[PDB]
Amino acid sequence: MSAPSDQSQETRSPTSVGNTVAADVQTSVHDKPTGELKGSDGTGIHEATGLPIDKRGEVPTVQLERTAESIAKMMDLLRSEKFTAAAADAKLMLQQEFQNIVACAKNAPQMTVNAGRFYLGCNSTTAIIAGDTADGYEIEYSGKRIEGQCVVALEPLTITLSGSTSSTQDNSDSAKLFALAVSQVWGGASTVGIVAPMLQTVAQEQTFRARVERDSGFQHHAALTTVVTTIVGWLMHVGDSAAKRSRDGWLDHQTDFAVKGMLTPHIASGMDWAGVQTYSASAMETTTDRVRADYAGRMVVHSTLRKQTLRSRGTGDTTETENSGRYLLALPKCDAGVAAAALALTWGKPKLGGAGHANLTAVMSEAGVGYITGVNGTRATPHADTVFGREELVYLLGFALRHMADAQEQVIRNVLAQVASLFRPAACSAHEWMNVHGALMPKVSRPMNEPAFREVWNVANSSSDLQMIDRDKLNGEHFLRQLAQQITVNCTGTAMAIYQAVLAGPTGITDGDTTRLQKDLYHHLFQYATTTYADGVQVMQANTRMANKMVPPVNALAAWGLGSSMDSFTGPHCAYYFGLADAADGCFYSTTTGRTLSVYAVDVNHTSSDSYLAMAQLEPGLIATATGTGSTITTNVEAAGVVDGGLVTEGHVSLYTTISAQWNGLQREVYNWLLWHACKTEDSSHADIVGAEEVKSAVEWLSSNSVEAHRFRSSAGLGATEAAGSPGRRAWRLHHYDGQIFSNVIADTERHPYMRRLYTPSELRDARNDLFVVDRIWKIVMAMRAQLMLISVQEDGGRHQHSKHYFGEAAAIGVMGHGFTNLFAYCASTVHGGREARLISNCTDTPMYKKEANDLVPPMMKVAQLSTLLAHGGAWCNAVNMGGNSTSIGLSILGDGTMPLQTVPWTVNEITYLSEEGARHGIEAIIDTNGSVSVKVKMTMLEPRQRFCLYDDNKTSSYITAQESRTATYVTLKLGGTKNANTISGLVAHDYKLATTILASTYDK
Amino acid sequence: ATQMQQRDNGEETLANIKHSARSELKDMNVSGLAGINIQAGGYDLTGLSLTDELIAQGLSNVGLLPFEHSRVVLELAEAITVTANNTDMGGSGQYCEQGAWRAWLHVGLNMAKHHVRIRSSAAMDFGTHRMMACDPASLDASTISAMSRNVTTATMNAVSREMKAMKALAAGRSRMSQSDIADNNDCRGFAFGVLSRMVMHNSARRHGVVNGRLQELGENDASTADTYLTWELACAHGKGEVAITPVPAAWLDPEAQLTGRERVFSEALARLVDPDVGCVHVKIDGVTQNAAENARVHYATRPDPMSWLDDNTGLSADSNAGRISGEHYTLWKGRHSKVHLTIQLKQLYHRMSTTAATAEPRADSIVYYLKGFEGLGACAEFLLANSRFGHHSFLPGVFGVTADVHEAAYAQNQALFLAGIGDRMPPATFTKAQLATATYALMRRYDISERTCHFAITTIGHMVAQTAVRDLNNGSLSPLPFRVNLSPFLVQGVQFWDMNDTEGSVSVHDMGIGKELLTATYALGAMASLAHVCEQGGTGEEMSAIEVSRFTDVHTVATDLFRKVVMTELGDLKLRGSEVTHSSQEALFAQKMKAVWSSMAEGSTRLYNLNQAYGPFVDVQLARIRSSFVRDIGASRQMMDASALIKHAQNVTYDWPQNESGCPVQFIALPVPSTITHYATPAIGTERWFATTRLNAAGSKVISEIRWTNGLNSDDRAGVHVFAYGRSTIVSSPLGCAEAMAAMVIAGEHKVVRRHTSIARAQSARTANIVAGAVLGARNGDMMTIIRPSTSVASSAVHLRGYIPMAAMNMLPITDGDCDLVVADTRTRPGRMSTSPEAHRRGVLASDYHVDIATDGNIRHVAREVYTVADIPTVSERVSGLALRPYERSCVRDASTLHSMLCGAVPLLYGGGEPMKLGDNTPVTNRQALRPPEYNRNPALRMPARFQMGTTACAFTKALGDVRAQMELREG
Repeated sequence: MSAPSDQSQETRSPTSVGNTVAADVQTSVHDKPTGELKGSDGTGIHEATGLPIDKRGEVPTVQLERTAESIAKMMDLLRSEKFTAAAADAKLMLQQEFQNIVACAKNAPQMTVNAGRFYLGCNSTTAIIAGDTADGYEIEYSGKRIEGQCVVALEPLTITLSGSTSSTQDNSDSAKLFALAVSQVWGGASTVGIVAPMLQTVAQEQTFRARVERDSGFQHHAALTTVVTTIVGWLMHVGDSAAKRSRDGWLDHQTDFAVKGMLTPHIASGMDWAGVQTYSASAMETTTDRVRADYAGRMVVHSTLRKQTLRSRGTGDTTETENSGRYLLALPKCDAGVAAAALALTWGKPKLGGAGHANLTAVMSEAGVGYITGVNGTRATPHADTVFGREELVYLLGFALRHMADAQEQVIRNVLAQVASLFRPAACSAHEWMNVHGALMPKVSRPMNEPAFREVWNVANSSSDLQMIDRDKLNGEHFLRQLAQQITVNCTGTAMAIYQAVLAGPTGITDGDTTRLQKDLYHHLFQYATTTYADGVQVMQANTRMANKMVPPVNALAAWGLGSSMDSFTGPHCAYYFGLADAADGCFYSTTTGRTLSVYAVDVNHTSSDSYLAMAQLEPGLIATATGTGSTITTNVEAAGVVDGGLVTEGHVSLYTTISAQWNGLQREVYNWLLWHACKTEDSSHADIVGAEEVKSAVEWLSSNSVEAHRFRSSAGLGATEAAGSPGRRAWRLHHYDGQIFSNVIADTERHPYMRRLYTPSELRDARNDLFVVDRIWKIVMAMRAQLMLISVQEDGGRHQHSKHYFGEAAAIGVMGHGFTNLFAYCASTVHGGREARLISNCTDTPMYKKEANDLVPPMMKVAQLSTLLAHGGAWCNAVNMGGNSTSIGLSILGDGTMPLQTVPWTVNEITYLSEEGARHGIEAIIDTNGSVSVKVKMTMLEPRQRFCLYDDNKTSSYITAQESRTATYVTLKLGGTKNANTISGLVAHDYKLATTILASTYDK
Repeated sequence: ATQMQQRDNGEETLANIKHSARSELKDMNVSGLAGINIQAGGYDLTGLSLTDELIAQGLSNVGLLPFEHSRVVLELAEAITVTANNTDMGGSGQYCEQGAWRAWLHVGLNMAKHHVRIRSSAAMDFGTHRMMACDPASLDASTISAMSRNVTTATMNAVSREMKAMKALAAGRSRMSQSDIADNNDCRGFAFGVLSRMVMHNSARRHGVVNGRLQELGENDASTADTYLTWELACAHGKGEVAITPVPAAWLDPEAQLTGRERVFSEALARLVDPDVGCVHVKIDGVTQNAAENARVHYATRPDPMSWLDDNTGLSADSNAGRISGEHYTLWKGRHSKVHLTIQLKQLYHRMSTTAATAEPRADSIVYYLKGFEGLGACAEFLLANSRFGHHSFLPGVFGVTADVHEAAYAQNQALFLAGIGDRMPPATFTKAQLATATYALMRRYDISERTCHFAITTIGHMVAQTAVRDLNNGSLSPLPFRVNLSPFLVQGVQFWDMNDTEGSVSVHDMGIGKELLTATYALGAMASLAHVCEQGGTGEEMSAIEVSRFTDVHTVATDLFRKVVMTELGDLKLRGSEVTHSSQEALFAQKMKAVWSSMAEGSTRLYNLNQAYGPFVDVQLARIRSSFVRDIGASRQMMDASALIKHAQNVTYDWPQNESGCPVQFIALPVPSTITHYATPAIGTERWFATTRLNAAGSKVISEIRWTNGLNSDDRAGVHVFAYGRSTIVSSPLGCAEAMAAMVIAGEHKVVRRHTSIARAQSARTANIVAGAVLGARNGDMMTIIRPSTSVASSAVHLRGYIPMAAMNMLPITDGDCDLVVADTRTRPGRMSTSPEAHRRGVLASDYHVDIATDGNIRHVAREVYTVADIPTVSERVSGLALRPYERSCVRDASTLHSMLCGAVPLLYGGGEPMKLGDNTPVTNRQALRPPEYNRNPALRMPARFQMGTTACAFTKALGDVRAQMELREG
């Protein structure tokens, strides 16, 4: 930097013949080592009645501030490094109207972690009130209370990694002291004095060097949040928390995985391309995974956790071993139970193949935070079988936060926004669409040894010396709630953004092309998030830490949808935000009798109850108002209808399809090698939606000589010693091959095989291909398999680019799915625990969605709450607008409660109650006249039993933390709040002298 | 002197000079300035690598000395923010966009000719501290009387003899009359030898066969003779026309005058161009010890990069044996396109260590008396050995220079002896054992002065780090030859004198792997050099054109512009010891460096100070020019057909691909005949083919035979072998030239929002939008012309497509007051902010919207290879129109939470076209009638279920028809 350190410049002069004192003992820098402790340990006991003061699930701890002189000394040395100035702290400040809603959802929210998707509901008993007037005297009909529960399922996003954290080393007295330790080893003592215990000698200095890679220093703030992500990911796995298992067993036992779209006894709906590949996988019994639907018809896959993320590691890979450029983090010392958990998180690296949540487990490893338990910093490894169950798994998070972030309490809260951003609202109603969102990942650039710091500062014991206590758990379970509270704010905000695009942006279908429909919705978001930062230049400050592009973060979308101050969500410097990924790939249903959807005339004028009764008695997925094979149907022309686009040709789904026959040479060799795998690999589990470009780019990369593609071909038996290049496999175009097409057994009979072998991603991995290369190539293979399944069934091989695939294209535009409407219904009810809240006023004769005098909510939530209520009673309220359309609220053509978007003024005309227990709620009597229906709500939070919960907090455990520690001194003496800390020596000047030797140059006499 | 007899002050000045000279002499031996204090021990290299303007820019201090996976990316980001007034979707709101463009920088050995001239000089400007005490400052009196009290004779009885023959030997070579060679006292010659050798074995990344195949060796592990170390060569490779860039400019210019070393390095590079080669094994062989007019080259190129070359001999034992094996250094081609050169420890040297101990040196040999290098015999040997031939050494870069410096000192075969190690040693040279003891001890101990050292440190830093940006569409820069001198190895004080055992601050051993020095040397060239490329990017010709005079050609049109070049003024040259003479074509780099970082100029950073004071001059003609080696000449997307320069730039196509900075700007094959200056715009290019004498069946060229014939793209080549085609394109307004990015990220202004009018280059309000329009149309992807009425020479129409940045707004060739922007292809297609390019074209014309840029750019170090995803999120053309003012409308306006209506934003600036049949047209006769309702049928069947835990099955099914048969109806 501009200046050499002050300590380095200072001289012994002026001197004198009488300057006896040794060099070491002047030019010694001024240090006053012990630094006062700065924070207060405990929640506070009430003075009277002696009953401990309560703040829920909370542990607060004390941390060392450092003396003024000592930071100055740390500074003279670190002349030339950059450490981020402090990230700002702001609460989130919301608009007045939204303020009241966010407070209520926040107050108690308790997830119920059923089969792979977070579960919440507010059970609500509501008294429908019918208001109508006779000449100024009011009337009311409220016959019975509907009992119904609004459940808001939160399913995790699809993650892919691109952006890598910039090299600024997050600022800590662990980081500052690491920076010195690297600079001192490398650039020899005299860029700093020996900076740690055990860095004095050499053979201490050499062992620290060999480990710790050169660019290798402190980014815990970024490495912490990605750990938090994966353990929260693992918390959905081994949910019961009475689960006890071996790590291999945990990998092998098959929990449901959270796949894209809803499925019903006689239809499936709105499932991504990944989901549609896996539907065939379940249907044809060819794969080992079965697609299953959680209650309410939701969707789930039944694979082993091993199968999704972790396939393709040859037996070289385990445990994030030393000098692989990975993070290598320090484990605190605890019963094997906890040590086994950290080992299992980043088992032989599992790359991102997304089950809905498979992603979360993957994320820790990809950024490279790969805990180690060997080697001198972190305790002895724990045997293959140590059964970490959800309790030891929570300990790990608990400690991760206490020793990451140095108790800063900005970064730890800042993590929550990124963890909350990973979760959607789920898709239930049978044509949801409306989900064009994926959290894009960063991988930390900077790799440094985890135990290098701890081994070099251990004066006595040779092991990392951070100790787990039973207070880390209190922090773990406290954080779990802090995540559980902030997620409700994020998930609500996201819905609002979706509504903003749905209502206002223009969304239209041409030829019933769903992706192209969805892709537009993604664009609008992508532009309703960029404006949120609110200046050109503040983005650059907010970026500073991250060097992916400025792709704006996913919860920035929630910041716009929500009241919109952007400082709270990802701060001006917010290490590791995840930006936006285009996960919009499709709708695509299918039926018991593969068929298209019948379109039902409903004619608008003359609303009769019986036609509306028949519709309710109809089935939920299959009815679709407008057929868009030829026409572009915007929700201004066609509000509130499903546009059923008919089976999907070869032609839509081109930017998706991965088998094609157009390849030029020695890419013919590569592509034939890819096909041969696809056709043979029994048991492949799909979720990576590889496009035509992914295989295009892979085969181009694979063909051209770079050392990586070169070694691959020499490994896999192509192109080094190959005599049957030219003819053997360049004219082998599939639709030649004999015998079985889905079984590894190749006869010695068979004629026509590509090459007489099959390589699994163990050998290819044991000839040394980056785990990235083998995975992506193996990912393509699996995708080509699935795709082979659809072609077979499909109306043809897409010889014609209008050939009909077996499934659908049906998008529900001008409609909010059950997940979005339940989300509003949950939030709407919490503000209406006591008050009446009249919902629909003048049901006929003005817009359904209206804002008037006292609201407490927008007015989607008012009608959304109304929808969910009429659902659980037995009502089918049809809202019909003069023009041409008709859509219902409560029950629907989709099934269950779905409020329709108002791009066109909706007016109610008739309600049709399914079944008669003749004790109805007065609504039909208010539609003949026109009156207001007030809804007195009483709700009860969906609180499950202890053995399926996100967070359990211990109300009694406040007995432990309250008291404030302290060491009261008897017999006077003076002990201030002062504890010893590290210190460092500094350069000093040493004057050295060689032992005198005589050769035959020197004068001597 | 007589006058100063007679000045009132004159006698004091005399008493004082004499008195200081007389005391200073008495004890030369206790003289050093290295050990004075912790910084100026270890040569004041603590803090150099990161200045403070640059830290701000964010470059990390890991230092950019190639390590297995190091790439430096200069990426700038801007965030344009248009405030749209008459939107096509409801009437107001603004639309922020954000993108980032990434440069690439390379660092490595710089190939342009090294003009190092080595002459023994006798002076104390550098030398050594013991020497400095030894000769009095001004009064010339014999000192041997005094010197003897302090030095044994065996050293000085013997040294003088070495100084006699060495003088005769050089008189041998230049046939100089031997009065006129002088015995050396300068030590820049040494500081350089030991220093160069160190900043090679420590910088480079070494491939040890730790087991089985090649591996890396950790920061701490032995270097066995068999270590391939590959040094990243400031080059880039690719596909598309420019196979390698940037070549030495001058290899290309029509008459070369190249030396023996370049002729077997340029041919080596060219064979490397074929789209299928990996590591061109250049073996050199057979060189006799009278002289070298007979050395067989050979080229075996194996087409993968890692089968780099191998030899059967451990470190050669005496040079004549070392000679026989001959010296072979492979070149291989990269990942990330950094052409890496690889060489083996056995090659750089031959085993001096012929230790002979503690008795008067024998009638003819050099002996180094090393005090307390214990067991560093191997680290020492590597530092001080006659390079393998020990004669004419054919290593491509600095090594060739280092060998030449060594060769000036001793004829082939003067056997060097080491004393103070016991009789033998192994060569292992584990690294610090290299820099701990070896380069630091070696120089501190001999009292060798900061000043000798900053000079070696900057000079090496200069010929191991010329960093030239990676633009492959067009060339880079032609990194210019630098002119420096250095005296041979023998040194009065260092070579035969005792080793001075007392330290002052930091202690010789406690200096680690010399990261301070090594990063410091590497950094200095890159930071200083980067401006020169950056400076070139930043500034160009004012009107966008370069004058051409008659038959011309690009090399020649290169020296004519020089007459009009401008450079900043140096200032305070106190440090360079009157080696300060110019050619008016040599400006030291740090002429430029002051321009970019203006801030460096007051002397507060060694990086500027150290550089300007003692930094090789370079040369500045050829620096405009770019040279790259292209596959063929004459079928290039853009040969602008000579004529446009003749009639005038009727058209110019700038087409910027999806992601990178680069513009494949157009050039005019530039030897095109005419009778007067016709102004070219925008690039002048020249294709040349060189053919080199053919190889014997195996791989023979004799070094002398190697003769290159320039011919041009209109002269016949069936005869004369060819190896590569040279194209050099010179350019004025750096748009779409990789540098533009280099100029922006590093000099360019940052972090303050400034509106299109201020950024734009045009004058009137009216013609400031047209440029702002021309780019914003060009982002989405639909070409946009700015057409000018023919008068002037600006080129009638400039059109650009593809992803342009705003500073690039800055460089578009004027536009004033004649010309309106017209969209070339109007086909309306989905786009990103817009659709139907025209509605836009109208949009700009009305002053509806303005776009205000802010950008921040960071220089970066990337150490772990990273994968990125570029998503263009893009709206449809079918249904961009429709979405008719959702917000004036009073139904929507009423189902939307209030702020939304309040805030300015919009998904689109302008709506599109062409919607397909417009409504849910389903022919009736498709609407079934809902069957009559059944009144009494219980609803448990349809009413929505409520939360119960678990998950249960789906039953569906299909059968897989045989795939193969359908694969038979084909795909897909």
